Amino acid sequence: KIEEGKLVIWINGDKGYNGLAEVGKKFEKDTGIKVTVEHPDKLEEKFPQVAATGDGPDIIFWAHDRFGGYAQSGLLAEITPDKAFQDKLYPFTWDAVRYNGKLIAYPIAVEALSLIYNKDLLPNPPKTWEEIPALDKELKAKGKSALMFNLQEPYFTWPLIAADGGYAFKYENGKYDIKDVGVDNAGAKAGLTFLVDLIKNKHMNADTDYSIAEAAFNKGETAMTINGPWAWSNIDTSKVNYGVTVLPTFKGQPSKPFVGVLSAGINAASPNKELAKEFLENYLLTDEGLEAVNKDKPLGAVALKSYEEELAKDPRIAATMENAQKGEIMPNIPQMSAFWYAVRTAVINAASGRQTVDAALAAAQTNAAAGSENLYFQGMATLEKLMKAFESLK
Amino acid sequence: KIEEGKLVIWINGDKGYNGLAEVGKKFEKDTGIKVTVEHPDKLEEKFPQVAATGDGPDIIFWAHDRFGGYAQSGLLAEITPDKAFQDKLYPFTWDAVRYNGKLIAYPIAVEALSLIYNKDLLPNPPKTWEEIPALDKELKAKGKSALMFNLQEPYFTWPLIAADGGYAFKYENGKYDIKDVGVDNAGAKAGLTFLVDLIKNKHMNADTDYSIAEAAFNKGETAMTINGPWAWSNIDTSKVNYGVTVLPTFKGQPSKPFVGVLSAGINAASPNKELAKEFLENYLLTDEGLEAVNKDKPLGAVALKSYEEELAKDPRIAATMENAQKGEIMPNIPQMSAFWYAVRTAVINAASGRQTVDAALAAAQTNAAAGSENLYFQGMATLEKLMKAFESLKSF
Amino acid sequence: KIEEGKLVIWINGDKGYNGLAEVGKKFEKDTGIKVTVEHPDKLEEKFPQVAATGDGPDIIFWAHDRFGGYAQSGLLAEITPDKAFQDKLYPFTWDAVRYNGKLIAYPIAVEALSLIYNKDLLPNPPKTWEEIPALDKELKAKGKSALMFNLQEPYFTWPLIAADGGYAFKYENGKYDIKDVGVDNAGAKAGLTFLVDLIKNKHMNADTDYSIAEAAFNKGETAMTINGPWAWSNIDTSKVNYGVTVLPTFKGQPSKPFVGVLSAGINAASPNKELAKEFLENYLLTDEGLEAVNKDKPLGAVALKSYEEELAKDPRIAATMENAQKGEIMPNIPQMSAFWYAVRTAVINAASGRQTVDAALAAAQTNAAAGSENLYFQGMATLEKLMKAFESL
Amino acid sequence: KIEEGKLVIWINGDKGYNGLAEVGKKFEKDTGIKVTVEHPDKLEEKFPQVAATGDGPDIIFWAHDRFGGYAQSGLLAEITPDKAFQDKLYPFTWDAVRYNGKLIAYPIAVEALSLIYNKDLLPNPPKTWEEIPALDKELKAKGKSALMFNLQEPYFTWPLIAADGGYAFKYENGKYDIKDVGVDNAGAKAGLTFLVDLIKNKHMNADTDYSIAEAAFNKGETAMTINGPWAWSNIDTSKVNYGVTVLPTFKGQPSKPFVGVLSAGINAASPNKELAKEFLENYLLTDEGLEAVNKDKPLGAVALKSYEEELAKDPRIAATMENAQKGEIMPNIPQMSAFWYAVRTAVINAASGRQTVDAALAAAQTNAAAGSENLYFQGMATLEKLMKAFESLK
Amino acid sequence: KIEEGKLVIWINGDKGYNGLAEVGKKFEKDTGIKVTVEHPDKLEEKFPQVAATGDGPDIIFWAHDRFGGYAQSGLLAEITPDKAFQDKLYPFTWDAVRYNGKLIAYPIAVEALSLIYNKDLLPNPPKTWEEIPALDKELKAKGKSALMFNLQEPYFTWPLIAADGGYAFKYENGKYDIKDVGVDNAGAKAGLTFLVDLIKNKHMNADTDYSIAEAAFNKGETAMTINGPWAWSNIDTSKVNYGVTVLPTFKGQPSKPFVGVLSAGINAASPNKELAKEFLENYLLTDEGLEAVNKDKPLGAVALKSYEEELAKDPRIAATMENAQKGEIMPNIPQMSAFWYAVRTAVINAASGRQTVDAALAAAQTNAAAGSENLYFQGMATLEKLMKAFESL
Ligand SMILES: [Zn+2]
Repeated sequence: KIEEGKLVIWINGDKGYNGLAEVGKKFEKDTGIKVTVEHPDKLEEKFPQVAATGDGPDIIFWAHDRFGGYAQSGLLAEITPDKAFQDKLYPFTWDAVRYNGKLIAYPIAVEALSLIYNKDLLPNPPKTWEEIPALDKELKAKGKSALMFNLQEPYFTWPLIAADGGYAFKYENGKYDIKDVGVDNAGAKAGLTFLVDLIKNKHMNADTDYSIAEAAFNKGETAMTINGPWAWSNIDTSKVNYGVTVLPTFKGQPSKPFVGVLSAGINAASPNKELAKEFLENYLLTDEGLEAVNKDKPLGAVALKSYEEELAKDPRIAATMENAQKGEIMPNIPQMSAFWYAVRTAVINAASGRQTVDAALAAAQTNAAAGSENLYFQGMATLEKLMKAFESLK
Repeated sequence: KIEEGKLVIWINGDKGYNGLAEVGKKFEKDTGIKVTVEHPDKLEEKFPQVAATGDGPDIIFWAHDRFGGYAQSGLLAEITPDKAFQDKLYPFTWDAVRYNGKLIAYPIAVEALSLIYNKDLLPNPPKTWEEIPALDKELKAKGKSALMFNLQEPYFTWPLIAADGGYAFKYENGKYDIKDVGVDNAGAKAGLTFLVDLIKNKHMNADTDYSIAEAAFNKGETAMTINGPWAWSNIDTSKVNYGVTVLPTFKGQPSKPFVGVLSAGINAASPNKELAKEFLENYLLTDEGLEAVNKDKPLGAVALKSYEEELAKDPRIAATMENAQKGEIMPNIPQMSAFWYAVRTAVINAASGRQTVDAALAAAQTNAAAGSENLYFQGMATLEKLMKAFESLKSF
Repeated sequence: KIEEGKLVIWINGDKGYNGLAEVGKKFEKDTGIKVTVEHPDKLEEKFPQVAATGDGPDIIFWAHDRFGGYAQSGLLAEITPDKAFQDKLYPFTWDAVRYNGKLIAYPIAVEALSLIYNKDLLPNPPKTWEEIPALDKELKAKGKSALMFNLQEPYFTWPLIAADGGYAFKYENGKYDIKDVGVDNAGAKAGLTFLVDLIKNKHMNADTDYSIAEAAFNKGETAMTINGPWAWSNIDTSKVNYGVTVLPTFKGQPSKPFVGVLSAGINAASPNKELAKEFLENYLLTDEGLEAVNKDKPLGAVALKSYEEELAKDPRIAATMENAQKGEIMPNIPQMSAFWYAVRTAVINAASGRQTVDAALAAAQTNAAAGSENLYFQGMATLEKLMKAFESL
Repeated sequence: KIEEGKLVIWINGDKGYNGLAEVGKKFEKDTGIKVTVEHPDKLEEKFPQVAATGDGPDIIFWAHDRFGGYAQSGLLAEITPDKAFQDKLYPFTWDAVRYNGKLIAYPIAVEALSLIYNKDLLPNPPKTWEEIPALDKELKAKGKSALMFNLQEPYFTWPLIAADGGYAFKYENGKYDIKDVGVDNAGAKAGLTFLVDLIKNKHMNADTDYSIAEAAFNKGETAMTINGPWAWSNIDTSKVNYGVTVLPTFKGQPSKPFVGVLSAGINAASPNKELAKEFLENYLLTDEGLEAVNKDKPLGAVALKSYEEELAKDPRIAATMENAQKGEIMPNIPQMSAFWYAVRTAVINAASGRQTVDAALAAAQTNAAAGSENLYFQGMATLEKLMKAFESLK
Repeated sequence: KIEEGKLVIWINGDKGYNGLAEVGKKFEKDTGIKVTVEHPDKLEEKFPQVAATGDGPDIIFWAHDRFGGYAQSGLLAEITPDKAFQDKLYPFTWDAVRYNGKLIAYPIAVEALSLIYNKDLLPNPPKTWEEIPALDKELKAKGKSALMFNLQEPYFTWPLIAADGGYAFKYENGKYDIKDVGVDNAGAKAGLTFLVDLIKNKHMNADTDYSIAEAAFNKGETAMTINGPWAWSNIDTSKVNYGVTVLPTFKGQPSKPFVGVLSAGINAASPNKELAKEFLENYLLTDEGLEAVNKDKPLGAVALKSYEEELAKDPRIAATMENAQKGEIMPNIPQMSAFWYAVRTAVINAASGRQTVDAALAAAQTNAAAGSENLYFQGMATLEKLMKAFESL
């Protein structure tokens, strides 16, 4: 059961939800429709259950990555945006909310990796990876390091790898093709061989995790770390003279990071899909609205072009955008699980020297392409051995 | 092995099998060639085992859907009917007897669903789904129901779902494309939401199965059921005044049931495939032949144009045809196993309301469709039910 | 939770339930306490679910064989009859309502196999199996047969097999030992070898079913069958001149058939256990009570000595008793599945002659003694093989 | 094969392990013999693998419950203390270190459940279970509770159940007999029926787990919890006036809890079984020794009579002892696995009321007790849960 | 395949079957009863198939170890030799042919493991294991080994292990108790720790199989192998000066090898059990009989006292006897399957050093018991692994 004529809205308890509620009152003051905004426990896992049985909210607010899983289950309602409203948003945001060539959510905000540098230590930062080795040995003259970032998690390593040629799955007709993987590409191999070289030349350490990488930059012992908006107010706490800016270009081409787009989805189970649209298109996603939310707790960069330009007076925002603008969107398909697990190993084995670059990426290429093929075989094969125990038994 | 000169046939003990043996003598009385007819028990499951070893009959008679299973194993022999003989039969039947664009069997009968009505209680039948709520409340006012039919088996429910645009697999040129499924499309969603509406309005009950649905119409307690030829002579047993006709049009579009062709294919292990052809082409599949079989136990509709037109003076036959003619041909491919199992569940969850319509059809679309991109979801779907089996042991 | 002060009582819809309800009125009009007697659907399978959860009836009427399964689960109340009330019932019936040396139900009726004979064809019945060959060939000269019974089900064949010394499990000091099986034994081998001889000499057929056995006697084509009280009402209908009497003795030892003891068990979930006892001991199990129930639908012979002596003027009762009195009580322990499964085959294979006597009984000995031992291995073996499959994921 | 002359010890990293190394120095200062005392992680699981292959320590320190598993594998050496040294220890400890009528290990510490009460809220402790209803409704006068303890785990509930007559297995001579189980006895049924009554009457709550029970007493919300020594350092931290005392007596008879004896067993693969004995008998297990270890991290009550009477000047020790002394010693044999599994369920089902008391204890009796007549029923029980697994797939 | 009057015998075509046929004619020429003696393919596995159907031979000749499996299935006939005729055979041979204190077959040939020595290389062989390391070094200086035998099969290793205190299952009054095992005891531990030491000191090698062990002794490259009668005529082939003698004493106690007694029992389906007895008691088991069979193909040692002493003038027979006499009889019970499998592993793990002695024999002890309590324990192992399994996934 979901009542007609009142918008019920779910959104994460750390986001500008009170800022959204203020757009809720302005909505009631114009059309007399009551808006209710809640941050209930594990709302991302709760939504699936209540959305299937016809219950839950009208509008749902979460990372685009989960909305693939919803859209799959048929739990999201398609959106019908006029030509005008798509021009009001950045065009790459729409590529983040397309499931089987259909728009399924309104995009809100953008969250991508950036290169953070200690302005004191490095007044003019490097625009290319290639130059960072040169810069490292200069800073070893003061016993400091040029860069340290989390090497273990491939979320961080991938931006470099992708630059020349690397991709996870290929986007075709507005849908990812799970056969077509870019782990063994010329540029992906080339990228990792460069990153391995940095570790083997001792310009970086294989042990560098998030804990060490942020710690080292924040205590000024390294000149640069890689981390997006979430890590910023830990560097404010250390009061380090810091700038956030574009990631360095490998083989001249920009680093392609992965993006966590905040999106507004409409419940397929809502009767109030028209009000939801009216609200979202013409109240929330305007300079007045996003401001109200942003001012409660900031969104990083935003989907609305007009207001992004105003937020982009802050260069840390304008960098996080330009990096997301140059990067690829996080695939919402669940074959990513297999992709991560393999690439995580390939970095670690190339780091330790358990395998060569080309040898490790080859294992991942096979493990990632055939992750769809792997799970089904483990499934069907265990059911065949289940049937072989019981059918005999009687 | 199989004796040279002598034809041996298997056919089910519900069919006019002695009547068919009489057509076997008509072959012996014209060319001196001997025919044996057997009604062996579980002949459809026996056939695979004896047909692989080289043994069994020359001719087998069974539903085309099972001949997919045989054709795969290579135990049916390809057929060469002249272009003329294809014009002698209805052309849509031939689309039910082809496997990977090659013919394996001669089609005989067509068994499709119809909408049957208690003509006392409603003399002139409803020609849309649209008006069923209106008609239901008319009958409830003195203690009858408009419609009641088996909701559990999707063979019955699917006709409505398919109407506006639903399909199982996309048939192109020669055969079905196993990636392209039509379970989540606009018309399939629309169809089910209408069937859900009937249950949520209390115009019909989610529990209504074959046992209750046939029982209640035969006792006159409801006006209309949906049922094929098999349930005719059980309405004769109750002797309730019944008329059988075309299914009602949803969204102006025809209702589309699945087409159950009784088919005659030929053992690859036969030396006597030419006699088989001679017999089948120019004895069984002739107005004289089918009549002899029909008169032992009736055939419903038939593939042979000339004799269907004679049987179709009976409007109940002519209806069962017109509904098969407007419906979609029953897939012989083994992705139907997945298609049935999932759609069966999606109906039941949409019926109870434990899932929504859209949520259930989405699960079926994923569970039925057999593309590369589905694989991870069918993978995750089996492991999520598997680990729920391991849980049950431990807490006991 | 089962409301206090009031007895709810459950019994099979074919038994004298209205006759019991009248004992219910006599209870209400003497102590002011309401008796509720029901014919609930599948009451034997309903009881386990409701009785474990604390709901259901106070007092329950069923074959003793299921009350083993209940008593094990702890769903029955232990009962305390004075020494006098134990003498009021036949003493062998008490051995049928004992689980792990504890009494768990009151024994009511007795239901045992008897030798039914066509007085027309056989005016005086045979006292030994041994003499049936002599009698048989005389009656083949008349175009008839001396004996036919269901040979498939070992419930029928077993009484003969047991005679000289065969047993399923040994009942010792008021507890069954599942180690001690008597399927391969001097008397069990001897018994079957005699039954095999009858089939090998063509004095019987291996295919003889219940369907054929009843048919043949009731249409007079055979002179004797073995069958308990339930098959009486089909012999009356064909109006055949029939007498029922004690089973023939092999080597001078009694044929030992099996017994279906009707019992009254009390829910451990009852608060009204005192009234239950009061009712059952001093209303139902009295000449007045059982009569009322007996008159609604008859019970064959009965556990209450006093009223059995009145019922026993009917010789069909007095036979069914004397045969139960001389026979073995049905084990309530669930290792019996293994006993049946093996012995069922061993009869059939010895009958057809696919196995010899001693060879078949030996297979059953190993299958029956270690059927108890097998089930746990088949269980643990599938769980260890399941865990090896799930590990792979 | 472990080096001759040098004693090498394992012990859990929570115990007075440096204090034990100090006994290692006093041993080296008396016979010149070198001592290694080590706290390797998961040493209870590590020992099985390394001890079979001939590797690992000479001496191992753990709860006797695991030493059944070791003794089975033949990994412990049989030990010969003179009649005098057996009199130096409490005699009931020896029945905790006896496997197939053979001594395997020297007993050290005792860890038993006790009734700890908030002397502020309840100056005098209750001496009977019977009294708990009376005292419960008294304490609702300030909205307080009489008792809260973990009702899920049968280590806690068993003390009451056993009191009138319940036992797991019967001890006759040196041997526990796995035929004779006491889960369905008059006293075991009576015990649980009383514990059920407390929940039925709402004098206690079915939800009560360790997390809530310890939390609530630490916040002074209730008058008494049940707990062994480990929870003492949590009640000091919250600053609650607590006394430890004897467990309350059901039907007049003692609450009989299970005894968690810390013991030193000696590797059968050690050549230094002579040094091991010399050390343990006449250094560690003397007033001077245990004190040294106790002073690093306290040992609770102890097996050595001599030192226990000095430790027992602390009444909380002397109570914890008295509860072990009046309780039953923790069975080392592996039918306990079955015993726990069933009794865990039977409590929970009798607590919720989904089975009756008698119905649940009967299920556990059948599921646990023996393997001659019971075999068919535990067999039927596993096939019925197996068939419940195949059911789920559909 | 069984006829009345005519005796049909099955025996393996490695044994003196023609020598038995000569006893067949002497039987026909004295009591007029014709013998057929056959060498059927796979007759040990064939017998169960056609002995269950009532057919087969009347009399069958095989190792006593298999007759447990038959007797279980009920396929063997009981034998009644008078008290007098038991004195004619060595009494431990009768202890090989007993199912639940009832005799099933007549024992004919004794077969045990023996210590064979290269007479040239060691004229007087050692009477203790203890001295083998010392004696090995004496031969190592002349580029030879003291001892080599198949270490894979525990049939060979067991003689040493058993000596001090090892047994498989406890024989009490003519019955094996399958719970009571002697694998994890003082003398078994002591035995293996000695044999492990031989491998660890490199006085012997773990890789030694039968193929290598026979090869090495027969080519004279080692001074001693252990092997029974079957391996004699292969040592003749490259005839080294070789002698067979008693096994060495561990801790002063005899080595106890396993004894594979040739035995002759009776089809339960035979009518000719009395002729069978007549033949076996008073024709085959006489000096005249065994000689005739022995002369076709030698049987090594024999059960018949008088003729064994005449065969025993050959010391190689008299050794094979004395070794069987000091050894323990092979159990006919099929729980041996489990016992062997475990001891096979315990050798391998003690050989490699993957387990210690005590660790390995403990695993075997638990693997070897198979009874009421032991099945329950491997059941306990599955429930303990189940509880760990759900938490992990
Ligand atoms: Zn009308």
